[PDB]
Amino acid sequence: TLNGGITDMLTELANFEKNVSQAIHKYNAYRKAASVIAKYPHKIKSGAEAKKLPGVGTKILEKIDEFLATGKLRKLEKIRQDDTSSSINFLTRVSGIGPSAARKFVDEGIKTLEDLRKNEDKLNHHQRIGLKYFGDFEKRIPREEMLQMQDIVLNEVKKVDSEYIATVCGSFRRGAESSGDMDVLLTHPSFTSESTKQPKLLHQVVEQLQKVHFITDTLSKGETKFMGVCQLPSKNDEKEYPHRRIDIRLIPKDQYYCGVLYFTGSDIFNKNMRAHALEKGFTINEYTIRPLGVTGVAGEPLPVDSEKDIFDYIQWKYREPKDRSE
DNA sequence: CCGACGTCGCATCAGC
DNA sequence: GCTGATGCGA
DNA sequence: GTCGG
Ligand SMILES: Nc1ccn([C@H]2C[C@H](O)[C@@H](COP(=O)(O)OP(=O)(O)OP(=O)(O)O)O2)c(=O)n1
Ligand SMILES: Nc1ccn([C@H]2C[C@H](O)[C@@H](COP(=O)(O)O)O2)c(=O)n1
Ligand SMILES: [Cl-]
Ligand SMILES: [Cl-]
Ligand SMILES: [Mg+2]
Ligand SMILES: [Mg+2]
Ligand code: NA
Ligand code: NA
Ligand code: NA
Repeated sequence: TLNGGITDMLTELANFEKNVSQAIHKYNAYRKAASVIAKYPHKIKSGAEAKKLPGVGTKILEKIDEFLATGKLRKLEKIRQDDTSSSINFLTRVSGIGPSAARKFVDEGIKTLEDLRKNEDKLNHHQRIGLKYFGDFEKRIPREEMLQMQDIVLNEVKKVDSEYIATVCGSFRRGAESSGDMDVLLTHPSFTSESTKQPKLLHQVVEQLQKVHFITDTLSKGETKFMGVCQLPSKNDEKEYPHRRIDIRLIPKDQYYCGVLYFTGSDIFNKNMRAHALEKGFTINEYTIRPLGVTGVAGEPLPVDSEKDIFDYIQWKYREPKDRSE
């Protein structure tokens, strides 16, 4: 990519601020700047050129000038040398280990993959599965495998109840040639914003996917959100496929458009779009778009009959999913 | 300057 | 048990 | 760390 050196540097700084500094707004700020630079269609020649972009300020402009001149950032070169920062950054790569647990583990002398495997009984369930599949979860999924997985989930969901609709969202719906995981939005006419006429709607689907050995593990599970692990079947004498992360979100059927907007993302796109809604006097979540009175209090949900209706309310031209990869 | 920064589901814990 | 943070995640 | 009133 045109400015990959810069965007990698800013991403590394973002991860430092999240995992080590525990400064979520600096993390979001660095990621917003990396994102706007990533889509900028010129090779950046100076910090001042970058500072014209929204989300790039004085400090990041100075880092860009240092990086352009020397190929590196002294602030990062030092962070890379700090053992405590290095340990925390590694531990947070395990699903279920966040910044707080990573610093506590380091305090307790658990700092390496070997240390984690020796101390399984100090991990909660989520973290224990994250460790089991540590290597697998850092591999990406070719779109060809995403298509095979789509076929399994959609056909198995149909076998439970033909009135279910499952929609693969996330980076897949944005047309990516590879995905970090699989994200599945689920609806059923029994579950609306007005009533739940049938229990176990998510459970029935998860159970079926476990029974055909597609879902292999569970990280967390409630009435509307499943977070877990899945795996494609391999043929005779084939090496097994990597285990993959899968998220399933059951959304009230009448709120599908807000749900699919949320679950298509990207995460940075949603933050930018929701922030723009706020400036326009609206609030968006995965269920509704609601006005804000002078109150600052959300009003009643507005009618939504398409994804584009949501963009229209906030005076944005419609963006196809493939153009939301921020 | 300085308050705001997207929004919410599930797991875990503390305090009653 | 319930409720309200807090952590971690989408 | 950046933005906007
Ligand atoms: N902090 C976050 C994280 C995620 N999401 C949303 C939008 C995402 O696109 C979606 C799925 O989360 P993923 O982490 O799976 O992100 P992607 O599917 O977009 O990318 P990847 O290829 O890494 O899975 O849920 C969000 O709104 N806010
Ligand atoms: N998971 C899904 C996907 C689509 N739908 C509905 C919402 C729309 O009325 C209709 C249009 O589908 P599509 O967006 O795939 O064109 O399908 C649903 O209820 N649940
Ligand atoms: Cl909707
Ligand atoms: Cl709502
Ligand atoms: Mg995904
Ligand atoms: Mg603002
Ligand atoms: Na700027
Ligand atoms: Na983690
Ligand atoms: Na996901």
